[PDB]
Amino acid sequence: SYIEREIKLRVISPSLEEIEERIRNNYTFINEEHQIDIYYNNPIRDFRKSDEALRLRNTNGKVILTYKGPKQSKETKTREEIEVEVSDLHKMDLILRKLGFIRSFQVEKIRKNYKYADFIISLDSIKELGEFIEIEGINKTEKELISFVDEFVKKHQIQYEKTIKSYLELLVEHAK
Amino acid sequence: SYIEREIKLRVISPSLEEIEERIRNNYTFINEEHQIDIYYNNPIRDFRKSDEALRLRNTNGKVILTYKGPKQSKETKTREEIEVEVSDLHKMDLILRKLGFIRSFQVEKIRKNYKYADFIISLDSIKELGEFIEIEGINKTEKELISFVDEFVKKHQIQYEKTIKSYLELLVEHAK
Ligand SMILES: Nc1ncnc2c1ncn2[C@@H]1O[C@H](COP(=O)(O)OP(=O)(O)OP(=O)(O)O)[C@@H](O)[C@H]1O
Ligand SMILES: Nc1ncnc2c1ncn2[C@@H]1O[C@H](COP(=O)(O)OP(=O)(O)OP(=O)(O)O)[C@@H](O)[C@H]1O
Ligand SMILES: [Ca+2]
Ligand SMILES: [Ca+2]
Ligand SMILES: [Ca+2]
Ligand SMILES: [Ca+2]
Repeated sequence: SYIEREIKLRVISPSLEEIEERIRNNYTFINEEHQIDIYYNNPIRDFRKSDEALRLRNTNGKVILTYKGPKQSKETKTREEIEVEVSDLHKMDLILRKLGFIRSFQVEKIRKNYKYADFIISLDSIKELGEFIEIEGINKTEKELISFVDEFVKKHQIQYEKTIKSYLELLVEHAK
Repeated sequence: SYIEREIKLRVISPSLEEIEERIRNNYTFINEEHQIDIYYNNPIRDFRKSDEALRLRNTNGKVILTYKGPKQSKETKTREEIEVEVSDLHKMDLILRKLGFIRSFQVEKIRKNYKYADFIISLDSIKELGEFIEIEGINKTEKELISFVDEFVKKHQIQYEKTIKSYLELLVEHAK
């Protein structure tokens, strides 16, 4: 069991490309991920009602199966997270479909990951949604994370809007 | 999707060690596997009633998740089989437990695998059950497999008893 604690910002201004130039100076680039996500649902235990999730992710060809627990926070996306890498995405999907899970929706993004003193800054560009930033802390308190995010946006003059809604949620509303 | 077609024999005589000496001459040894299996059940879809199975296997440290479909044969264990390798057994078990599956029973064995012209001969020693042999064919018909098994037992003077019951079943009955 690992506890995911992150803050998600919708970027109002400037673009991620401009933000990338402002942080390039003192933020060490890690890698870029092309992530295709398939979310599943248990027909008897709707994860939207229990606030859970089961996700099969393809990130640069690496296949990862992820369960996420209920949100334990209102100011950050605090959740239980358990992940394993699997050998074959198709056969993992088949097993899940054979076990009775149904594919709910798909999410796709390009994520650029930067690091800074136990903080993981992710520049997210979502297909048909827009540009977001996620900051995740390694063994950091909710106050430490909230405080750093405030410093990050001020230092780089970012106009933003916080949200604990997930990309999958944002994608649903945007459809209507 | 792959179709597992195998025949399972309970060895009456001689011991596997003696059989190993008789087949050593013209059967090429592959490897020896120490397999620890955890079987799961869906509380709403008892696999014993649907004739399915979900199994998390540790074979020489390699972790494999396996779904098996219903038996499509009465003279051989003909079943649908879908497998994927996962990175961590504990976390795969946790994910399954978090998704609602319950650990049904555990099975442990030492399996010696031999090969002979598209046939996989497995010498099985089961904890608290006994000695068995399984013969599995790669793209072989039910008649081809049945016929080869008859030749195998005759050539090596094996006293046996065929069965399509699974090790997990045999283990349950043996308890009473
Ligand atoms: N129908 C649904 N089934 C399951 N989970 C859902 C569903 N709708 C929304 N969710 C939510 O999807 C969320 C995805 O979280 P998030 O938006 O952070 O994804 P992500 O940023 O791509 O993930 P990560 O940050 O781990 O890379 C979960 O946090 C979960 O509640
Ligand atoms: N409670 C149960 N839940 C799920 N499956 C069960 C259960 N009881 C019995 N089974 C059966 O367990 C069987 C195991 O098959 P088998 O005995 O060939 O195992 P194995 O020889 O160890 O497997 P493999 O041959 O793939 O290595 C399945 O074939 C399945 O029906
Ligand atoms: Ca995250
Ligand atoms: Ca996230
Ligand atoms: Ca087999
Ligand atoms: Ca078998």
